[PDB]
Amino acid sequence: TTDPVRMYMREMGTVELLTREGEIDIAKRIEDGINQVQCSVAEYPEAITYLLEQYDRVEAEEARLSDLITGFVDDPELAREKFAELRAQYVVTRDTIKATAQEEILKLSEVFKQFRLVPKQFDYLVNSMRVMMDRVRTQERLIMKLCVEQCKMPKKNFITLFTGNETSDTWFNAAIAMNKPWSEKLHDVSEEVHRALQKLQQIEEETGLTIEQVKDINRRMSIGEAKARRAKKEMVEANLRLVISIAKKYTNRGLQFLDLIQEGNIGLMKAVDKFEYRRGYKFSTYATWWIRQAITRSIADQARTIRIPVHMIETINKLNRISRQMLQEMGREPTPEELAERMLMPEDKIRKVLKIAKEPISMETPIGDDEDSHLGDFIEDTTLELPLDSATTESLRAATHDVLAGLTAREAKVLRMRFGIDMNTDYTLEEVGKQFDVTRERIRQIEAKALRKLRHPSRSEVLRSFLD
Amino acid sequence: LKAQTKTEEFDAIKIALASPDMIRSWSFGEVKKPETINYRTFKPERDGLFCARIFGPVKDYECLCGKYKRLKHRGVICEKCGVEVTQTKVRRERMGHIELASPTAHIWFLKSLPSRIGLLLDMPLRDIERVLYFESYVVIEGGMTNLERQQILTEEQYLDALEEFGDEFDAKMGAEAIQALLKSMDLEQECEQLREELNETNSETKRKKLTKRIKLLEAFVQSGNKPEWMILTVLPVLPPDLRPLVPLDGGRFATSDLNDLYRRVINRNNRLKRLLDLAAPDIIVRNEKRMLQEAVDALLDNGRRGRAITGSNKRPLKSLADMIKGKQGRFRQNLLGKRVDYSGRSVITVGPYLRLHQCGLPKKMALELFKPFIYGKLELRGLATTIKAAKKMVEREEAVVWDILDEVIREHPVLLNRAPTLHRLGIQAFEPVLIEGKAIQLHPLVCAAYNADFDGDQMAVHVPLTLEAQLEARALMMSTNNILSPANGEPIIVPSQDVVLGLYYMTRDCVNAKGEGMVLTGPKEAERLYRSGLASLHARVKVRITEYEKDANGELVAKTSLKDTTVGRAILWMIVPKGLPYSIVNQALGKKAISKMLNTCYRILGLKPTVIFADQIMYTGFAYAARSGASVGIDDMVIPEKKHEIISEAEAEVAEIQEQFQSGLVTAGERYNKVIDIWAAANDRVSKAMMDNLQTETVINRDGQEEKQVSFNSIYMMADSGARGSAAQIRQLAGMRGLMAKPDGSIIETPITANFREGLNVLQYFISTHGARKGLADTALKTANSGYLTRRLVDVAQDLVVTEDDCGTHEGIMMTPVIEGGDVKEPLRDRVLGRVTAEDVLKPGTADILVPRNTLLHEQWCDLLEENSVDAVKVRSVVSCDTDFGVCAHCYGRDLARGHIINKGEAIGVIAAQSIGEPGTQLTTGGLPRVADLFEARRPKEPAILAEISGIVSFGKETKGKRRLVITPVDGSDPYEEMIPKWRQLNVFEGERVERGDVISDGPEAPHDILRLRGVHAVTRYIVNEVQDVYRLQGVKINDKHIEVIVRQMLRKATIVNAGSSDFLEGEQVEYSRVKIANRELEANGKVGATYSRDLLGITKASLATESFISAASFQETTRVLTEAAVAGKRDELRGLKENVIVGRLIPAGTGYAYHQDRMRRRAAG
Amino acid sequence: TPEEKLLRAIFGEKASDVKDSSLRVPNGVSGTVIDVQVFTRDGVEKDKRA
Ligand SMILES: [Mg+2]
Ligand SMILES: [Zn+2]
Ligand SMILES: [Zn+2]
Repeated sequence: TTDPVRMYMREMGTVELLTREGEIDIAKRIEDGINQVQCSVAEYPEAITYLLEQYDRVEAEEARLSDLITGFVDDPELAREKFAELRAQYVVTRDTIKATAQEEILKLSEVFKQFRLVPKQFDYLVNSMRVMMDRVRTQERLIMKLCVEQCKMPKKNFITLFTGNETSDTWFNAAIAMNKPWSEKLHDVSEEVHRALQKLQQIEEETGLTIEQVKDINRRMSIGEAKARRAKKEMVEANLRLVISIAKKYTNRGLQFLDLIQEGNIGLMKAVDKFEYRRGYKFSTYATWWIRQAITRSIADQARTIRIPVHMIETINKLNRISRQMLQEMGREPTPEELAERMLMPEDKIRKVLKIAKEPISMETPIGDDEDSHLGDFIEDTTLELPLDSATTESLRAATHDVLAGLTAREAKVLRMRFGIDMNTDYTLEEVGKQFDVTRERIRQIEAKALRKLRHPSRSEVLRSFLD
Repeated sequence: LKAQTKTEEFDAIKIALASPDMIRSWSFGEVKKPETINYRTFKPERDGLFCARIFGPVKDYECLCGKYKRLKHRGVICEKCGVEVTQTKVRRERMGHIELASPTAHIWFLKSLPSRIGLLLDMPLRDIERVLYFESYVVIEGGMTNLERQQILTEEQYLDALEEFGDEFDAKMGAEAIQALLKSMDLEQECEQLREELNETNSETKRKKLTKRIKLLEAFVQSGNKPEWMILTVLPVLPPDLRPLVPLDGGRFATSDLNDLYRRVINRNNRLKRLLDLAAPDIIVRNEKRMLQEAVDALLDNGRRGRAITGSNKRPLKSLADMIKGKQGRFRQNLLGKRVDYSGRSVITVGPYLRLHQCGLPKKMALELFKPFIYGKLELRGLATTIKAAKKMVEREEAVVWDILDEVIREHPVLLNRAPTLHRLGIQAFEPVLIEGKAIQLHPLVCAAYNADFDGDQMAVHVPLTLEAQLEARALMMSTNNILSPANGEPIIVPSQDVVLGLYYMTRDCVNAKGEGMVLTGPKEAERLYRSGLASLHARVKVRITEYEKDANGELVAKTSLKDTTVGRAILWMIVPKGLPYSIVNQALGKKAISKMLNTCYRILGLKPTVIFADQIMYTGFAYAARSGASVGIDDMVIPEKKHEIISEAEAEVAEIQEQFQSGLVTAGERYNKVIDIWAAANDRVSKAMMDNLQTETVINRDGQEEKQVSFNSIYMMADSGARGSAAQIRQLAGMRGLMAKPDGSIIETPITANFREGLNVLQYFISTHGARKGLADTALKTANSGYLTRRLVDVAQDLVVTEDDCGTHEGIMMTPVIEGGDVKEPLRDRVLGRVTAEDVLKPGTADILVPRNTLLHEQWCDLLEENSVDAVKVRSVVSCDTDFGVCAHCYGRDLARGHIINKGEAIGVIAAQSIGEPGTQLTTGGLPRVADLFEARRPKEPAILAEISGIVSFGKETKGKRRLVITPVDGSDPYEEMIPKWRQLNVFEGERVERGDVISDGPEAPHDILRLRGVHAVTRYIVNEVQDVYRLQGVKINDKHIEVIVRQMLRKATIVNAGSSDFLEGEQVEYSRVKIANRELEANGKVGATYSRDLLGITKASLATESFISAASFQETTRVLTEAAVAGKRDELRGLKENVIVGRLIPAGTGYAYHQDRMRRRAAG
Repeated sequence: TPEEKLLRAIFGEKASDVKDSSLRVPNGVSGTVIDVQVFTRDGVEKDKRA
């Protein structure tokens, strides 16, 4: 029926309400998903050393502790000694790679999982990971396209010696002599593949992981991330009805209905993001605060044609409340200074605050006759300059220009200099002294006589008429 | 040589769709925030609807931050906050844009009545809307699987189709889908297929829509527009100062609604951007996208969906489409229409002393009006040092300035205007005369053209600033240059009332008066006799007079005689110039004769002698009327002595018929009409009684017993002279007044037996009220209706202007006297006057050409036609003129306020409409609505039917609801058989031959037929003769010319029949077409030329088609016009009037006609 | 601007920080003053005349 209010009401009404048990189900799914990515982050060597390089910048006064960690499971001293533990577990696991290492690589993860990272930092890690995987995909697809598409080799036979290695020369130089139909064709592109293999094998140096593992790890991460959003989305969809129930209170506050319910939906999104079901707090009354918070916080900001800071808004509301009771309490209405004593502040601010708080009047407001004459049609232009004046400006130029030719060439130059007449800016009488080489008092005398010469009327009768 | 890049003087204009990059070209920055002003310091918040960085400095030549305040620094972009320091004027120009997250539909192309996106994709509207709201999925580029390209799927159905075919099939939903559709669309391929399919199937239902669609497509292809552009990527923002936030008194602010709208569009948009980076669920981002769609739609044109309401105010906020739109079309040039400087206005008074070329102007008004002229003149002679000192002088009102004003006033015409401007005489130029007092004085003779009474009407003044305007005013709009109505050549300067009452009392004669019988040498000593008190103004006297006749060859002959006349006529002769014979002043000089006097004076001596003549007539009329001491007393109204008896006899009649109804001898209805008839006859009886008594009752004595002449009683002289009053109104004063009518329209059978000289009782007055009330109501409403008529007329004509000199066609229409049922309801001499002969006309014998081929027929030539008995003359008309895109002056006529043939370039369309419209106030089937029906071509309710083709006809088949009529031509094929319902009584004889266009029944006939069956000249003759009947019944003189030009515009379009260049059935300009088959008649194809059929369009329908779209957006519905043009990329070349007025350049007519001509040839040339 | 500044310099006038809003009799109308009323905000000191 269009009217987008309806096509929403009907689109969400399909989603079935969550049972109190179903809520924990979804919340449980979230925990698994995130813990997967947490564990997946713990399994990246570069992810540890980077955190190390960051704390070494913290102890070197190149950063602050607030810009890196939000705290662990569970103060500068505690932070310092906790980071030492991480560094400790890294330096053992590092040298044990000579098979058995795995048991210690498993413990290095555990300690790292205690760190609750700042969201910005966490995002950068994952970004670094996905960017590293782009770097791997670049080389994977290059070596594939340089063989299959260019040199005409089937992909069926291209993957046999790839899996498990994709670094060393077992596949590239030992498979071209096999005399298969696709074998002898691989020589033309050899120069381009083997030189691009550099970054491919370098990744296992930087990241300290064979190209094998590099895909797996962030694949589980991808899976986990998907699961998280899946569940969280699911949760939000279940509680849309709650948002609707809250926004129906705030309707006429000056924002549209669908505007309200959308802003509230974001609040609900935040509520899911920060919710922990292990606390036993019913999800309804926990999200209500977040949803209600978003609505008001939005209404305060954008609902006005002139944005006002929050504290200003709250001030205004307090006045309405008093004016309500005091309307009938006083039998007339509180005097402009009445609410002033009731309110904390200097109390003369009532006038100022009350003025800027007012909403602008529609310039299209019809006034009179019902005719197309509208308020905006009556607002005159004050920034323009009337022609009856502009004519006198062009004249005054011709005036002073005439009267400055009646003087000596230096009096005109000195007077045109001391004022902005036909020149950029103007020059201080000391500056003028530098241009003429005879300086200080000398110039000032000349100025006096110049103004004096225009004072006694022959010159004077024309310029005096400009001041009325 | 290189063309240009910077500012030239543009011709034409183009309109089209806007690319996203094209929108970005105008934008000097993206508005990223709903913020307006800082809220304390009211400076604009940066990157907001009001932004110094994006748009412009708040104050002239000053940086926002304030670092660079000096007027020297100009092209500097401030390093702190980038603001190029420039005039604040640039905040009125620079635009902006907004990059929308999701695509958005343009409400104009979605919801315009012929939905553009819909018929471009050949897709229904409801489906397209269903896809925009994410209420269903639509296929795009379906490939070969299961599915149509435009097919729509549901939730489950899309899912099933995807599991079967993963790829090689594609479907989207929402705005992105439609945009994908439009981009994927290949117009060339669709065009070819549609051409074949058109040919294959023959059905009217099928190919009507078919041809409509194909036209759009090839147009859209030729346009240069790419379909994707109907979906908005980038949204332009209007410059801030066009929706200002400007402060008000008391510190409150006021701003345009667009801000409230624009703000909304941003927020929702921004939120959507946020909702993408937050990975929200589908159900939400979908709702947000719809919300964005609603906001954009509401922004562009509000009211086509939900009608969003402005903040805190119930009244819906006005959107951008409503700024252009309005009532009607555009606000700018439509009434009304912009205020104008150098003007004023006030109450008007008489000023009988004025010459006809001048007017009294209040001192104060002229001072404030000419202020710049006065300032410049004061220091040109050196009475003021500088312009300021001059200002102080006039502000001090120093005595010396008044003489300087006499200089700037002397030769400097001013424009005077009255409230209901109808014909061009509603504005006239005068020479200003400085007058003490605050009232405008207006020459009495002009009071007729303005329809300006003195009961307090106010008039407006305009100063002609530019030199060309002074000379236009003096040579065009001047009072003395228009003395004649453009509607008919009769003088509109005709003396009004007091003046003609003077001349009537002047030349008149009683039976015996002082000086009767004596003789005088000449008019000089005649006045000497009168003024000295010896002789009475009217007495029969022989005096020697010298008259003149120019009957020689360009030479005035003189002849003297003793004329038998009166003293007054003798005195009056002093004014009559030269070549007029004394016969003209020897009569009683009523208002009718006194007009033909001035007319002849104009057609003989020319313009200049007539003017000074007219002045003198006014002066003497007022003067002598004052001497006369005419008055009106209560004893001036003479009631018949026999009235009471007449009432009684008629009173017996009613009781006789009543006695017949009581006894059943007569029916109730028959009684009513009868009684009503006897009372009516009685009124006539009383009227022609008091008229006899009142008219002649002066009975006076010369040397004998008695004699009787026309009465000198005051009120008769008024009515007789033609000054004021008429037999109808007089009848109401003395004799009984009428039989009034009860509200339902019936007429009460007990008339008003009393009159105004006697008293009316309670009932009689109360019954009188309805007539008064209906009178006032009818006029007050019909006044507005008349105006409406002129509106449609000037719209349908307008751009028609005299262009060529002689188109050189022998064609024309046959002008005969109207000869209606009696003798000559209007003569031949009036019908042919001032027109041009189509071909030479014969005497009764031949090889004798009286009037030779095309010659202006003036007063002598028309009298030469009257000398001979010639009853019929064929005359060139504007309807037959061969000139394309205009009328040749040779085909029009002479008519103007001047007697010369119409000049090259005068705009006849306007004056045609004005001439028809101005008298429309006096009209009341029949009346003013009858005229409107005629010009609208409307087919009547129960029309007649004309024989489709000549030859013997007969009746065939039987009664199905139509009893077929079968026509049988002699030589040609029979097959024409028309289905006529037989329950309408026929006329056509079943056994007789009827010519095509004969009467097959009775009743009115649709002029469409008359055009089709009888021909062009026939229908134009029908219109002019019928409409002229309507007007002439009311006594309105309107020359047939004007009606003919409207007619020509009625037939502007025709529908092609044959082919070989353009489309079969297209209605199109006969100008374009005829010029196209005349070009084809030679060169090109040997002859491929196509046959057309002239069409008849009603006035309101014919005005619809105008090449220039800027004109159409004015008086039509703005929204549809802009869209329908924007798709085709139509390029408006101006060339017309309406459009040139909007853009504010010289009208391509009159004084401007030289300009456009000179430019038009420079164009499309080297 | 430059030339206005020279004008004040020659004639030595101090251009005020206040602009003149004073109520003056409309053009052309002339009469006698029959009354004066002074309304004042509550809390601002009434001037002498008031
Ligand atoms: Mg009036
Ligand atoms: Zn700056
Ligand atoms: Zn012609």
